[PDB]
Amino acid sequence: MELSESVQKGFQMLADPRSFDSNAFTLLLRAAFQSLLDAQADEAVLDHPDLKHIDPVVLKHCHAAAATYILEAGKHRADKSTLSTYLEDCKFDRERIELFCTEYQNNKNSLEILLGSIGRSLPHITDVSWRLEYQIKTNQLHRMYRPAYLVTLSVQNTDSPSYPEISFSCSMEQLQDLVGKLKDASKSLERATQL
Amino acid sequence: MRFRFCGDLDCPDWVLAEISTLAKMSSVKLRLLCSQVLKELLGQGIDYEKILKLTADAKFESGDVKATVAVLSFILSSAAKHSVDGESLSSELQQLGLPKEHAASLCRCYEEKQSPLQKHLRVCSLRMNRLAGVGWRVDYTLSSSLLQSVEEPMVHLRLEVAAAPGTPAQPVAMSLSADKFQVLLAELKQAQTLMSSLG
Amino acid sequence: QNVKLTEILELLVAAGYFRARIKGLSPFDKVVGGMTWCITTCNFDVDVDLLFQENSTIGQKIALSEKIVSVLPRMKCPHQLEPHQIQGMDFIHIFPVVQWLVKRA
Amino acid sequence: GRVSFLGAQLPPEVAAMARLLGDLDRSTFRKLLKFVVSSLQGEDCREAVQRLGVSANLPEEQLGALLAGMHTLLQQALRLPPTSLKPDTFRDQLQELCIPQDLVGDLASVVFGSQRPLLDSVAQQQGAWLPHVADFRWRVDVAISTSALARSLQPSVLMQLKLSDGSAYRFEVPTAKFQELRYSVALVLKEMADLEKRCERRLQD
Amino acid sequence: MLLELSEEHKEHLAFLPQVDSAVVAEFGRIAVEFLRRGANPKIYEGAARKLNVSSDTVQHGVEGLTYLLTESSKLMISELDFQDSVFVLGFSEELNKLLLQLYLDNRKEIRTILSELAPSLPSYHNLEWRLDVQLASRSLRQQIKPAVTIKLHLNQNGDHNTKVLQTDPATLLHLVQQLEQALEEMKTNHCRRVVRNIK
Repeated sequence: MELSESVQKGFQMLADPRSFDSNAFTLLLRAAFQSLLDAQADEAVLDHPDLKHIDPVVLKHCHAAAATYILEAGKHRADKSTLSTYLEDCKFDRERIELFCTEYQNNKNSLEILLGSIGRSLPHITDVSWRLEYQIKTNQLHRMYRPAYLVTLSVQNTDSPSYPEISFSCSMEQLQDLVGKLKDASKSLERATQL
Repeated sequence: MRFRFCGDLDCPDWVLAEISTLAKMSSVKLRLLCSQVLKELLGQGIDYEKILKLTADAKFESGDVKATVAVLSFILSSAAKHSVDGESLSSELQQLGLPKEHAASLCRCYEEKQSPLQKHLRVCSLRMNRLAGVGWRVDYTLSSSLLQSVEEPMVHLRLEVAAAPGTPAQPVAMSLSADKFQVLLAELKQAQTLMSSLG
Repeated sequence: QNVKLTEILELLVAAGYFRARIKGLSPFDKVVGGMTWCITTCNFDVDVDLLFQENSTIGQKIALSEKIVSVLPRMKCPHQLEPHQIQGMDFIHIFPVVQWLVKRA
Repeated sequence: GRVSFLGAQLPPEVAAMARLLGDLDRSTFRKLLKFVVSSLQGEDCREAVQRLGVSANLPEEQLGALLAGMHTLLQQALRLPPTSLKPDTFRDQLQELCIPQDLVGDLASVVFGSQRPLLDSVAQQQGAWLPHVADFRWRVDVAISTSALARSLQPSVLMQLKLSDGSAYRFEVPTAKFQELRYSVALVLKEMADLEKRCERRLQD
Repeated sequence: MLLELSEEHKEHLAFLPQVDSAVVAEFGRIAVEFLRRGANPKIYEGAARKLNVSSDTVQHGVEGLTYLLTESSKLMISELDFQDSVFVLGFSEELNKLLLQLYLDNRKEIRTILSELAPSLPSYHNLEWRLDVQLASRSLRQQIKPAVTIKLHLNQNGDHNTKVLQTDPATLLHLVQQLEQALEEMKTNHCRRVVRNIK
């Protein structure tokens, strides 16, 4: 939950009523949230004439600091108490703190979904198909009469947006062993659930 | 009803059929056959000539000896799967038709080697990769065509991965700037701090 | 009484129904399950389920005995039984009948 | 005292659905059934389902269970041919307990409607494991001369083959090997005819 | 269905009838050796040295006898059919009995050898499963995302191939439910009729 000096200075500046009023603070916070969230953003986030009286340098430094703080809080799954305590240590009032908490609560779910969508994973299977046959003969073998099982797995790789299929051939004994293995896995999951 | 050494599930059919085949032997010879298969699991090695000689008295053919060894390994591993003890396994085996003498004889050796077996099973469990080793080199650049004067360092890393036992190791190579190296080290330390509180 | 149950279960142990070696259950489950498996392993014309579980209630057991009495004659049973007689545990009426099924299986 | 086509023990998916669909109207159910059918031909129809859920104020946890129940029920129903599954037994198994009377008509219409041929046709296409031949082109040459032989005069065949997997193969094939291949194909045709004959005679007794 | 022999192949069987059964048994043993330990024409040199017998016709006879054995075991035809077939070769009744017995005693091993000539397809060998739950990442620190790791082993034409996968509890339940249906058809009337009326 560590923070850098520049973010600390930005949040120090954010408290001053001379630099920001309630409306400017709310607009900056909402602009930061929109920039973090929306996928079709532009410079329009700061093109709101109400903010056109302060130096852009401090404006954008505090914008970056607020975005960083929101990102860190979302990553660490912070709650009301932690944000309130840190903001109180930043020389805030009971109005700015309340509005910050409310803005965090309004679109918390989207931020929680966003950071959980980063990363890779092993291929995830989706379904199976099977064909049942009755082997009869080969070129160098003329009487077998043994059932055999054909299997086909449907998997999708997060690395490549495609649906490659894995195919293998099983006999009855192999199929029974495979089903037993999967049933053991299911029973292990149930054991975990009971505890 | 059901048994516990099979994970609180009905005992399979093949083990039931073949335990009787196991029961048509001598207890002392079992004390050596089970020892051989248990050592095979432990990684010492298996001498199939030894087991064939030991069971040569009963003229057991390929199928019977095959089933006997399979049952020994299966049942011992299943009992060690849930940390089951000798006293319960002996009773459960008695419920399976194996005479009390054979249950005592087998549990004499099973009860006295469970710890090495279980630790080896923990070590030899499912895994995808493992970092065999690591090597590094540091470079200090002085001058370049792109920039006349640089005076900054660089880090080279190599990671060696063993994807399976008795497999060649495929090395990994990469070149890093100082910033990426430092951030990687910090993130690794964070992961270790998070990952050392689970014990 | 067990002097004959020992023999019949020993025959069924070595007849491909090694489940008869279990301990703690009544003879009914073991013998009826062995007969049920034997009638199907030989695989005559069967079109009705003989599924049951150990220590089943009558609500399914009597009906299942009705179906087995329905199917058994259709599979060319050498000896005739009566629906009320099967619940009677008439092992004397079961000793010769299982000779055909055991060897056929 | 019959065994349902849906397995000896009813899967939890359909059993739970029985209680869920007891309050839904007929129109929303019909729309969901249409969406499920459209899914069985391989089309993507997620967005329409999401719109329906939004419109009807339905939690995803219930819509998913309902969809799974319908899909599994229909998949198990369509495996058998209409000869092995009569409507009588169908609605008798569908027995009112936890079931509406007005939905079984829709179930029968979808199963026994004009869409059944399409479902069987696509269902028939699910029974394939290995690639099928896509095309076959050849070219026969007559070698007249060679570096290692002034006059060869050896007929030869060049073969190219493509498969549904996207694989392309090109290779030579001498005459004797071609004769072996032709004899093997003829023998396979003969044995396939033998099996076709035996199927009717050895299973209608 | 019946070994209605070819004329050209029969001509190569003319060496044995002019040879006593004492060496015909040795030739049959040599055929078994050729199947199992492989063929070595140097054995022709050894036979010539130890018997002063031409190598070409001995090779013809051994190959013809081996071919007869292979196509006789390839069909599992009954003994009466075999006796009818060899009645045309003008062979002694003792030699006919020796041939029939030699064919009879080595059918299962041959059919085990021949089964490796069919097209090689991917085949299941073993399966391993591990259960894990994701707890942290570089973007989220407190998470619960359970998943099932699977390592599937397949054999293709004698090699070992491995696949690494992943799945969730609901998908695993669906897999088990479907595969249970897969091995429930073989207990039904249609499969029973198909597998019974054929043999």
